[PDB]
Amino acid sequence: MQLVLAAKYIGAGISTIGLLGAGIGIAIVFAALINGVSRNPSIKDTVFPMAILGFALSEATGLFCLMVSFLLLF
Amino acid sequence: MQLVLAAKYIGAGISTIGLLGAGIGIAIVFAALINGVSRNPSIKDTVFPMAILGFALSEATGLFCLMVSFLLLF
Amino acid sequence: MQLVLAAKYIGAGISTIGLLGAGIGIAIVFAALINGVSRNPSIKDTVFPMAILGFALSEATGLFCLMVSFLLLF
Amino acid sequence: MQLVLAAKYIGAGISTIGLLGAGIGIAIVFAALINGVSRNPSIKDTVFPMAILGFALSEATGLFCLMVSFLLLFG
Amino acid sequence: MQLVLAAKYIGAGISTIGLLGAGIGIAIVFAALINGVSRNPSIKDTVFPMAILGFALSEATGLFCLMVSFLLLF
Amino acid sequence: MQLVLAAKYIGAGISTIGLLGAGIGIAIVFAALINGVSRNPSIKDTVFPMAILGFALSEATGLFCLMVSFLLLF
Amino acid sequence: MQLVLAAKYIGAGISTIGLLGAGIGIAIVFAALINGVSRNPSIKDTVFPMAILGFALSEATGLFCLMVSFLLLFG
Amino acid sequence: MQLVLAAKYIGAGISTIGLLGAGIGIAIVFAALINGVSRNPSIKDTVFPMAILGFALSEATGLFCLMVSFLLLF
Amino acid sequence: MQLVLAAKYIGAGISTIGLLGAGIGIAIVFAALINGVSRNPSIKDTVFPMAILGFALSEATGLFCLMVSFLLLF
Amino acid sequence: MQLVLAAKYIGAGISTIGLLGAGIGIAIVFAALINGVSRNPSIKDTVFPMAILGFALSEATGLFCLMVSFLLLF
Amino acid sequence: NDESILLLTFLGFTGLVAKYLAPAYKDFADARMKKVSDVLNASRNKHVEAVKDR
Amino acid sequence: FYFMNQLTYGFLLMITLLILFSQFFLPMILRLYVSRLFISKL
Amino acid sequence: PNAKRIANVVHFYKSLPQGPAPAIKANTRLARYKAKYFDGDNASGKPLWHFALGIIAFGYSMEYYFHL
Amino acid sequence: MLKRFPTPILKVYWPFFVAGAAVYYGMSKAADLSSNT
Amino acid sequence: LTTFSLYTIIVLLVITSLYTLTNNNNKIIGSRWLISQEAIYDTIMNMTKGQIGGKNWGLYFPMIFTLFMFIFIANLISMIPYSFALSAHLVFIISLSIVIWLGNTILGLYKHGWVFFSLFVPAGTPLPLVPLLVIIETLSYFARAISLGLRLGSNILAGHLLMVILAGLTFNFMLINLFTLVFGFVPLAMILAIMMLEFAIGIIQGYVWAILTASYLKDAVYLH
Amino acid sequence: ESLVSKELKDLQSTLDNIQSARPFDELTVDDLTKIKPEIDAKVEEMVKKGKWDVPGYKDRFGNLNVM
Repeated sequence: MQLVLAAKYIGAGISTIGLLGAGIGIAIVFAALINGVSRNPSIKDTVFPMAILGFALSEATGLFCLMVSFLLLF
Repeated sequence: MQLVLAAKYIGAGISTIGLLGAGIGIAIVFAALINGVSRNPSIKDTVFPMAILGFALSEATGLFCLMVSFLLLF
Repeated sequence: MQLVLAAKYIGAGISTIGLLGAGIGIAIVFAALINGVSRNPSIKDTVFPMAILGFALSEATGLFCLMVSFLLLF
Repeated sequence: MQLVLAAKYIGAGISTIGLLGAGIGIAIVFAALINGVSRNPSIKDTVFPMAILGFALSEATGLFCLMVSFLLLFG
Repeated sequence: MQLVLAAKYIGAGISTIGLLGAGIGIAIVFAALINGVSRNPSIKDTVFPMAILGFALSEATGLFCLMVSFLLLF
Repeated sequence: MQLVLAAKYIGAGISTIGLLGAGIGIAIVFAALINGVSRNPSIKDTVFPMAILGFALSEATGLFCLMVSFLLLF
Repeated sequence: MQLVLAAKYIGAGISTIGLLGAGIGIAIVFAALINGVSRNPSIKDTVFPMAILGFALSEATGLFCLMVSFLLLFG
Repeated sequence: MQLVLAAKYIGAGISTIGLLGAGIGIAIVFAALINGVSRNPSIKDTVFPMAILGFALSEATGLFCLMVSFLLLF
Repeated sequence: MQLVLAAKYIGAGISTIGLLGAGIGIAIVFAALINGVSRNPSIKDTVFPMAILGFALSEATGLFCLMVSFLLLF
Repeated sequence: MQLVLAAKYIGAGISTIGLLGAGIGIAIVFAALINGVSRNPSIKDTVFPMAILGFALSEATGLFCLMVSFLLLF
Repeated sequence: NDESILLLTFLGFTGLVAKYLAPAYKDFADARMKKVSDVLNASRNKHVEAVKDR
Repeated sequence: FYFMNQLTYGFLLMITLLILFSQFFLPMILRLYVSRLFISKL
Repeated sequence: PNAKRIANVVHFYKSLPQGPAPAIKANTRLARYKAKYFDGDNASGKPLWHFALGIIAFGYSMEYYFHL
Repeated sequence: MLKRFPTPILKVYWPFFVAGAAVYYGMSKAADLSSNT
Repeated sequence: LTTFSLYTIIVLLVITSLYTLTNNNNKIIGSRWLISQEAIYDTIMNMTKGQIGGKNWGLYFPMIFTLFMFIFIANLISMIPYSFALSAHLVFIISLSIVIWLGNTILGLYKHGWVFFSLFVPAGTPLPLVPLLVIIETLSYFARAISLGLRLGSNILAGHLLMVILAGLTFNFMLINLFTLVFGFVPLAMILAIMMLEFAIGIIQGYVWAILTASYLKDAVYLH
Repeated sequence: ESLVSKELKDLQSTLDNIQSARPFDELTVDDLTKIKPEIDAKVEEMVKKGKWDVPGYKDRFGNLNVM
């Protein structure tokens, strides 16, 4: 019983890197966003809310990752 | 059998890194969408449903991932 | 004696990442699907059956992965 | 003898996530297939068979993964 | 008893590596930054604020990762 | 001795995810084949062994990893 | 308390490889830097600062990662 | 000593999967081979004898991990 | 006392494999050097100091990984 | 004990998958060399040296890896 | 038996071989045979037509 | 154990196919090559 | 000039008219198998299948020698 | 039946005959030195 | 009597059964059985014509033929179910690989003396890393040897083990209750497409053997 | 003038067989080497040199290979 909280701690340790994908995901949105704009410069109004839409509910996976990490931390 | 809930906890821990794939992929969907409208601005209303369809059903894989994490968590 | 179902649970946890690519790979198909219609909007309804073919069969593997996880759960 | 089957269960656990490769694989196959038919209309019916060759020619590699996870789970 | 702190140690060890993603992610934005200025030099003020935006709010997820690491540490 | 066949079995499990290499690999052999026959339809026979050779090199490297499984499985 | 410096050592070991993020990281910046100067010759001194900026507080991943290890080495 | 052979067994299991490098590498070499020969058609026997060289040099270092899989094990 | 250096050994083992990202890093820098100076051969002395500059201060960071390995070995 | 030699074997197992990135990276060095000189043949004598500059010292760094296994394994 | 199952798969497989490949191989050999016989007849036809020239 | 038996018959058949193919079966087909050539070339 | 015409009249002098020496009747207890199976009309693949039939027996027979 | 053609292999493929006999002899030493395990 | 001795008897009588009974008494028209050997001759001919590409190229052309057909035939014999596999032994195939690799080293040493070790630099490098490459791919120098046979032996062994294990899998899954035959046909068609793959993993791996050792003859024989 | 008195009846009698004596789909290299030893002479000296390449073959007869 003095190990199940220790196992919660180490399971919170390797619940961490599910947002690893978030770390290498939402970022490339901006990569394509620059290729969205530096190719065709008159399109900022079309794609910048489109890119924040693509950002938010792709980061949401990293949110889900670390919130299961927090509730397995506690 | 005080070990089995600890094992549930670590097994739920490394069941949350199966969304690394979702956390990359559902961002590359809108990345290629942004690369799609910036090559042809006239087709915006046809690429948006396709992107959001493959996006949503895509996110459903990471949702299956953390619902496996939930029903393993309890 | 109690190590068996505890190990069942951690084995389902470390098999969860079977659909890891599932989240990605799939996003690549629809990626090219958008990049099949930005450069050529005239051919969409011919290649969208091919794309739902790839998406469906393309995900049939992650389906195999989490049904392995489910029959490992039961 | 109660240690061996629990390790068999975790072994079929770790011997599942090799079809990660197949799930990425047939996906990027169809990605280039759509890039083949998209830039070239009249190539489809020629290279779609080859791609379905390229669709199940490697897909079974990932199957090898879960057949380990069929046998080591069961046998 | 004298085991949960060692569990905290190794759990902070395994939780560290999610900043791989941020360690990748901001880089691709800078890559796209130099793929914006090189093939369209007269764009900078529309893309470089947008690039440092993407930099900050994709680096923040990896910062959440290693702050989870140190809060689990101490 | 009752420990070691179980250790063989989990060693065979962690040995199985090297055919990840072939699964990602032979795909882009076929992908380069299709992107190369697309922009040049009359080189296909001339590039068909050049493709399938590489197929039979990467496929076979997948068949390295699981034979290390099998002489650990037996 | 005899297990614990050992666990600190392997905890340093698993927390070493996040500097994987450095070894890819700044390199792909340099990837584009060469495609920033080969594709456009007279723009080096405009974009080489951005690249070295894209060097410096990128390589932070690596730094932040292994100083974790150092604060598991002494602390 | 009824455990060190279990350890060399799972050491073979974890040192199986360095061939992920080879299973990616020779395939992407031949991928660039196909996408180079279909671009420039009359260079087949000028880049093909070093495509096989790059195959050999990616097999060279995808096989120190296989000889670690052998000489550890036997 | 007969366990701390065992953890040193497997800790050197896990702390080996961060040079995997250092490998690719250096590999590419020169890959973009090829696909830059090939299509543009006049820029070579303009690039190749900077380029090998862009080599050096990457690799050494990967060297950080194995120097960690030596400080975990002696 | 006999645990330290067993831990040596599993350490030599994990410590060999760091040349993974090296085997990927030198392959994309030859990949860029193909797509550079199958664009522009006359530059081969100029870049096939430099590429195989950039090949080799992008590999021995990764082939530090097994050397760190080597002194561990013996 | 275990190996008569591989015999079952092999019977169906060689049946599919005689379904798909062997008629295509047969008519491929037919095409090559017609080509070789036609050019060999045409060479001797031009040869015997050359003798009338003298 | 029995590495010698398979190695013995396998090397005998490797030498057999070397000498056999070389002196017999490749030039019996190159006969047909040069036959069709010196009929058509005339 | 000379050489083609004289090579032709050497080539067309001894060559036999009606495709002579037909050899449509010969036997050595195995060539009848060949003439039914491998000559200019049938050339069917099934004899290799029939040859495979032998191995269909043979390993089975060796199974009949080994385990059964 | 078939016309025997003297095509050269004896003074042509000597290192592979030598290598076959050398692996034969070295493997005979290996199986007469190491086969007692 | 040895089973593998009789398997080599099977090999040689198959090879005698590819030209003699193929011969419709020296008909030049080249019948259906002879077009196959025609095609194999042609497609190895146009392979090694371009690979080594020298004035002395055909001397080894029977060898590059006799290394192929031995592997072309013996890896189509154990496609028969009731048989035992020929190239399954890493002993025998690695033996043949060490034979061919040692033959290449001896041919290259006999042909090019002291400076034969200058194969081991592909092209120009800067000076302070010259010795690097030499030891860089030293495993390939001898790692090449074990790999050339180990590839084909691993393919053969794991494929026949795949066919035996999955035939036993479809056997052992179907001694339980009679509903198991209902939609249990997808493993049967899976093993059937595995046999479709198995003709490929014989023939194309033999072609791999041919092209890799033809590359190795270009390595040893010619000075680049 | 007496040159043509045999040369004219020669080639008409030669074409008299050539329209009537052609076993072209049933020819045999036995009879060929029996009348033309130049075939096996060139084959034998060819392999003794080692010119396995048969020049001038592919342009009128298809190579029929895999690639």
